[PDB]
Amino acid sequence: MIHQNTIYTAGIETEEQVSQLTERISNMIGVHQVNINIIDGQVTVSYETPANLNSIEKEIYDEGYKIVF
Ligand SMILES: [Ca+2]
Repeated sequence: MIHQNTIYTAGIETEEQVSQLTERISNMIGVHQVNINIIDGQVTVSYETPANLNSIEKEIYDEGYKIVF
């Protein structure tokens, strides 16, 4: 039911970027815990339906970042 993933991003460089993406992901319905590590690009997320990995990842991409799959 609750899923946890570490998403390995690239491109996130500033505190403002981190803040914005954190808020956007966190505010998706079903997304509970979110942490973004600016040094290593790891985005850790705990989430449930209706949120899913794909929709979280889409937000990452929409903000201009990339993901290592
Ligand atoms: Ca750069």
